[PDB]
Amino acid sequence: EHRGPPPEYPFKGM
Amino acid sequence: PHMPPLPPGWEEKVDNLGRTYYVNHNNRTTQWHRPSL
Repeated sequence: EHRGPPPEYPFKGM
Repeated sequence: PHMPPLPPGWEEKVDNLGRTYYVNHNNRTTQWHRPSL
């Protein structure tokens, strides 16, 4: 396990 | 052992703490676990 979820998807790329 | 290839649509990235994670550009999602074919 990891601290937190991973970074959010790079939505600005949409 | 070696790393099997990533499936289409997926990218491997490293976050600002040096942690590897995976980006699914078909789903617009991210996850820790490496995806498999």
